[PDB]
Amino acid sequence: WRQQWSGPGTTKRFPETVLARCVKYTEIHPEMRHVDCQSVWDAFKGAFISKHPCDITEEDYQPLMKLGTQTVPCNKILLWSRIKDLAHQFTQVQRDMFTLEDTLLGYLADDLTWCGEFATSKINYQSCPDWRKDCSNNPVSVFWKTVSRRFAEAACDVVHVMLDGSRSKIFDKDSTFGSVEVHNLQPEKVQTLEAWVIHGSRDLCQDPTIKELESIISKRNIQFSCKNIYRPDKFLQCV
Ligand SMILES: Cc1cc(NCc2c(Cl)ccc(Cl)c2Cl)c2cc(F)cc(C(N)=O)c2n1
Ligand SMILES: *[C@H]1O[C@H](COP(=O)(O)O)[C@@H](O)[C@H]1O
Repeated sequence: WRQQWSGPGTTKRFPETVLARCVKYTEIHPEMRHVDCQSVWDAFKGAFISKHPCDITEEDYQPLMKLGTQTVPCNKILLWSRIKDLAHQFTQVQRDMFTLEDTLLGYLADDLTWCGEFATSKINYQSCPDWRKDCSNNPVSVFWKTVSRRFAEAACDVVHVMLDGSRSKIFDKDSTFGSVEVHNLQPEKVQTLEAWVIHGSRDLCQDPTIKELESIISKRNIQFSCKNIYRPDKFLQCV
């Protein structure tokens, strides 16, 4: 008998991949040059192997968190929601700005799936828990929750956030941003959350869910700002 989850399994070559990503990142970001990637992988693995893939906690990821400590300039943070492809394109241009995935820990896991199983050191390449159908506390979900929190707490000055203007929910309170990030911005260091709405011809800052974002933020004594981005590709140049 082998247990079958609703979600897709661990990505093939996942151990080999994460390790290789760590080696590459260290090579190209000179300040990380002396990070031990085998120790980093071992701490990643350590967080989820031999554990039921539904009893994962944030503490499990702390050994890895500590190894992948990176405090980027907090005034240079770019958050995003659902519209990740464009946000990375952006930081591949501006290049002083940072999304989570341009940090080591996020770079290591972006687009990847992993999970283990109780009591053995094996990795499940056949399936992993679905956040909806099976478990909210899986290894992937707990990973992003944990780093999303630390990332957003770090932030300062003006934090900019990208949102998708073709979605029915421009701001989703149940997304990683609406659920974890927004609530961890510190009023001490963050003055403004500036929202960018990307039109994938009318003013989408008026939107109800944007107005709802304005409420969450306003109640943290942080100022809110919203700008339409009519022609997206034109923004990429005019930066
Ligand atoms: C696969 C994945 C999942 C991410 N977060 C899931 C999620 C949602 Cl949608 C809502 C609430 C919570 Cl607490 C959680 Cl954990 C996720 C989040 C990111 F910020 C980034 C990625 C990514 N780059 O792959 C991500 N991926
Ligand atoms: C933290 O979470 C957002 C992306 O998650 P969504 O579920 O909101 O797309 C990203 O900006 C990270 O900084």
